[PDB]
Amino acid sequence: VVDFLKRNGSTLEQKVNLENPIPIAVLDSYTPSTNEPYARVSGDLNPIHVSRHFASYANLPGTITHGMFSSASVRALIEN
Amino acid sequence: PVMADLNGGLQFVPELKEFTAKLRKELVETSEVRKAVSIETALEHKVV
Repeated sequence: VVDFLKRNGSTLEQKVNLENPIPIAVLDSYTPSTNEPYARVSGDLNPIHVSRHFASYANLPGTITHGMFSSASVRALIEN
Repeated sequence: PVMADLNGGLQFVPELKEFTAKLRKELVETSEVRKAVSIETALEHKVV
């Protein structure tokens, strides 16, 4: 039912690209000292970002940040 | 001088022009729709 709509009809794409991209900013942020302050707020007590006997258990570079923190910071990096 | 109407009666079927132009306009529809429906069902049969 999509094939018969692929070649027979078009795609009503609501995303319309601008003619030329216009940059707004190139900024910098700082990952926190530790992941404990965020882990307590978000209720996400994920021991991959706080403990070390776990990030090393998962072959990770170390006690990584929270990815969700990294999302929220960059979003805050944008609203301003 | 004689005239010899060897015409089958085609002076009687009235308004023959589009009576003709309709008989063939239908023979392209019934031909092309079974061209398009046939190929897509064969194409339908290639995606399921």
